[PDB]
Amino acid sequence: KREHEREVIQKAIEENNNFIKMAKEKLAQKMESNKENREAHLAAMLERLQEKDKHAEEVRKNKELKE
Amino acid sequence: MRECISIHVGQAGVQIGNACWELYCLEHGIQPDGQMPSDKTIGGGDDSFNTFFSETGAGKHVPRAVFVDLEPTVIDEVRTGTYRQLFHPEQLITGKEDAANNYARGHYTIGKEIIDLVLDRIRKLADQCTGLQGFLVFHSFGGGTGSGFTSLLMERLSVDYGKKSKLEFSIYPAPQVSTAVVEPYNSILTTHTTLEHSDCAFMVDNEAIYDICRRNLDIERPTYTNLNRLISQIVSSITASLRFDGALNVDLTEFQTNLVPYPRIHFPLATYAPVISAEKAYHEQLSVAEITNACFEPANQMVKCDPRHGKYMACCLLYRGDVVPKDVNAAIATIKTKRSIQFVDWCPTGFKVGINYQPPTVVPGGDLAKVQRAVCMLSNTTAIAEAWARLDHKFDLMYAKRAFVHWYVGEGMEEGEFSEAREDMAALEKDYEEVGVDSV
Amino acid sequence: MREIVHIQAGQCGNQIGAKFWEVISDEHGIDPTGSYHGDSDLQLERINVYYNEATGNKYVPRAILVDLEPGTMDSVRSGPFGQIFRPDNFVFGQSGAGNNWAKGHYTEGAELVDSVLDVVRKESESCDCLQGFQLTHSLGGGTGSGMGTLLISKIREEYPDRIMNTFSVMPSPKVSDTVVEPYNATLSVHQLVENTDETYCIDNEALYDICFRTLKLTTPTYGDLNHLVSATMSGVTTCLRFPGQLNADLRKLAVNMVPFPRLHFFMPGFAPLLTVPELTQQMFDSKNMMAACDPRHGRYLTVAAIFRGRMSMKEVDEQMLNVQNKNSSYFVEWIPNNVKTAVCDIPPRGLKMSATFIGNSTAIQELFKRISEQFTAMFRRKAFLHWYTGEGMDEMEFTEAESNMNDLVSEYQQYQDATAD
Ligand SMILES: COc1cc2cc(c1Cl)N(C)C(=O)C[C@H](OC(=O)[C@@H](C)N(C)C(=O)CCSSC)[C@@]1(C)O[C@H]1[C@H](C)[C@@H]1C[C@@](O)(NC(=O)O1)[C@H](OC)/C=C/C=C(\C)C2
Ligand SMILES: Nc1nc2c(ncn2[C@@H]2O[C@H](COP(=O)(O)OP(=O)(O)OP(=O)(O)O)[C@@H](O)[C@H]2O)c(=O)[nH]1
Ligand SMILES: Nc1nc2c(ncn2[C@@H]2O[C@H](COP(=O)(O)OP(=O)(O)OP(=O)(O)O)[C@@H](O)[C@H]2O)c(=O)[nH]1
Ligand SMILES: [Ca+2]
Ligand SMILES: [Mg+2]
Ligand SMILES: [Mg+2]
Repeated sequence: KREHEREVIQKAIEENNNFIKMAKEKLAQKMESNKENREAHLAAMLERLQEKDKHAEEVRKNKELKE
Repeated sequence: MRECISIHVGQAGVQIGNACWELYCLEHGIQPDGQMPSDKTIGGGDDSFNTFFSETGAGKHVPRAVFVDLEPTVIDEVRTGTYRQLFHPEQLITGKEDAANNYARGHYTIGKEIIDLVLDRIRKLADQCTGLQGFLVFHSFGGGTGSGFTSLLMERLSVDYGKKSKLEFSIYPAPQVSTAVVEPYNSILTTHTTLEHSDCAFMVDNEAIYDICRRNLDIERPTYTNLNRLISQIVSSITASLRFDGALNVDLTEFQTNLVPYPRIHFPLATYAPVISAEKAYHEQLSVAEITNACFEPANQMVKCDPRHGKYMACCLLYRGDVVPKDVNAAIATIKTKRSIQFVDWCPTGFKVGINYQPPTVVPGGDLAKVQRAVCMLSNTTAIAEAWARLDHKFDLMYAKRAFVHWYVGEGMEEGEFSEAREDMAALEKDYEEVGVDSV
Repeated sequence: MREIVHIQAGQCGNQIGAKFWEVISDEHGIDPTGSYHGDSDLQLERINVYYNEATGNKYVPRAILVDLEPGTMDSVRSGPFGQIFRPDNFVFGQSGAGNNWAKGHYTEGAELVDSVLDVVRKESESCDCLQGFQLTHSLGGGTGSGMGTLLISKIREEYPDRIMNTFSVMPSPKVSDTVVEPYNATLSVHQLVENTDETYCIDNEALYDICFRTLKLTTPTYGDLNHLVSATMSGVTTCLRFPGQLNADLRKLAVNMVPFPRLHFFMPGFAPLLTVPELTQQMFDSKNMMAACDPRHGRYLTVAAIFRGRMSMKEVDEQMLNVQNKNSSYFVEWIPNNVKTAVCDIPPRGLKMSATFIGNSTAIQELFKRISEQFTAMFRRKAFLHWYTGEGMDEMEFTEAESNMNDLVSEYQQYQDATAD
């Protein structure tokens, strides 16, 4: 009976720690995944704007190459 | 001991916090500067009101509360309001940019920049507790902060405080006072994320509160001030057992034992009475039987639903004021033989009663009449799932076309989080359906 | 606070821009010297949104004045509230585009743009929390159409996490005899659909019809058209300028108004041109739209409406519910509660009570179809295309801009035919 009493309270601690553990990891996973996605969206946005600058350089260059 | 730390998130939570803490002060005879003449034990004490108020050596009674909002304009009013002396400047936390009605910004983009600070300030309160019982989290479903930041906080609290109890006072959205079209999205996302981390959540349907103010108080167009003053009374009734003591006083945790048959089934329906104007209450004494019978009028519920078309899993009655067990038992006996009250087969049908002889209190210049006795019924009905159903329907209409979804994806979220959350709500609706079915 | 950085480019932009500052400065109760002489504290509650507080309680508009010709610059400085603008924020070239989109976007403007960004940068760096930029310009010209869309792309590079708003004035043969305008518009729309979060479609075709048919003003001056614009711009910014709840900032507005990123072209409305039911029926009427489009030819994705003046909030709520029920077919059912109402106690100047309308209707395509019709008429002949290609442009950029606007129209049509089931 004493042995069982130990196994019960030990199971309570284990499950409690597992919940804290899984919650901590599940959160860190999301914040990491969110950081990658948002950055990749901003990164893509700038890349399309960078392509507009490159396009403008090609326009201005094309002008003087017709004179 | 057994202290309770209140956390007020977003505009709704903050402004309701003002109504609640203003109401608490009047009930405990605490002055706006924090002094409490009736309290002879200076600097500390183990009285009942100490569960919500800490004490300084200068005799100031300080709310065990934290106010958090990602923009300053709402909390700035607290910092310069009537009860500004009541709070230490560190209890009032603000950012510079709100979540813009976006769960993503409140939970990720903007929220992550202040979450560490908030948790530190909460820790400072918790370290003043000799036996912390748990947290009370006030927030809206609709807002970006109330939705996003709350769920982030609830998750972090589960890490920093393990299985320490965490209660919710959630403001269910209504079109009469809605602020955003995407509030259904924010509602589902928060409910999903917070579900595993909440032990008990009291939902407040703004439309329900809106209708009660129009109907019972004759307010043609209720403001947040009108709604909050009514809400604070229900909150006060629920927390009265923690803030006061008495012979027939039953602790909130005991009710919670009966109200939560399964972990996910932790959404009690609140019904308060009497809500009446000073004009009508004059020369009109509402007896125990009248206010108790009023708890079974769906027009008095905090959430719009029909318990008569559902099954009860629990029924608790939290009385306060001039009430004795005799009149209660008589009123209950009459109701049982006249109302559509039916329990599921796997639970007892006995009503659990608690009484706080401390009479109700009203804020100056309020619309609510001052009555000798009041009651708040906390029932666990399957009918509350109707609230989920209405929200989930509005969610599906927009998500089928992926409307406004880009605002969330742009902040880093994925469509998988939307579907994941919706499935959890579908399971929750199914759970409430399953508990109602008769046993084999 | 939450600061907005104003920018006005080109003739049209500076005209309506100046008027915009004349009206709100009167509402917030400040004189052309920059001093406050009002009566209500509500005027200064959110003054920082559009104004910088200087020494001796001097409120300076957070505005940046731009044009490729120094002519209009003297007009503002000489006109009323000319002494209130920051002198250094005046940025002027010596060129003059002459209704060529290429000069403003690639050649002339690309040289002056940097000196503008310096002013934008100096203004922005002093913001407690910059929320975004709002631009006033036309799409029929060269500078406002060309350089205006260049600045947007440039500003979005340094401030990508900020909201980009624009008050774009659409061209109409009823006002401007300029022939090449449908090019500059299409080329501008090609940009605005990609790099702006919300665009108020100010349409001269609509502004002309209103002045002519409703207000009874034959041969209407620009002063007559701008009196509508100023009244409109004052209304759609009320929620930003005074303490409120609904759409109190540029982001929250976009979140409630834009269900899809490309579909961010609103058709504003104003009333009158009374009682609460009268106002409500007028603002939803096609005659009161500042965009030449019939809302009953499509469906409303979203709607924002402001009522100003002392009135019963009960009556307003009942009427706004009444219209949605009587006209339920013109609101998409797959977006529940897509109509939001605001109320400001302080009315505008002159009117005891008014009502401003902001609608994201699929009927906006009627405007983009008008331009597209005028565009293809010129482009099929390559009419005056050599003026563009000479500046280094390509025929493709005209083709891409055309097809991109053709996609926008079809996309507005897609969600118009869409159903719940
Ligand atoms: C064949 O029949 C014609 C002939 C001409 C004009 C037109 C027509 Cl249909 N019309 C009515 C247009 O609209 C042509 C339009 O040019 C404009 O928009 C006008 C109205 N401009 C430029 C003004 O500035 C207003 C009056 S002058 S105020 C001091 C062409 C159609 O496409 C524009 C073109 C892009 C423009 C012409 C030219 O202005 N220089 C440019 O950079 O481009 C150049 O400036 C150096 C302008 C000279 C105008 C010309 C070519 C005479
Ligand atoms: N009952 C009640 N509801 C409120 C109150 N204030 C706001 N709400 C509701 O809250 C919902 C929106 O959430 P908010 O709290 O306003 O927004 P937030 O939490 O500050 O989050 P942000 O979007 O970042 O501003 C709306 O549907 C409102 O009806 C209030 O004082 N009382
Ligand atoms: N509503 C209104 N429209 C205007 C006003 N001024 C010009 N426009 C319109 O603007 C269009 C031409 O663009 P402009 O602004 O004149 O060109 P710009 O910005 O000065 O640049 P330029 O090409 O160098 O002339 C015409 O179709 C006009 O109808 C104005 O004061 N009010
Ligand atoms: Ca004490
Ligand atoms: Mg807020
Ligand atoms: Mg010009």
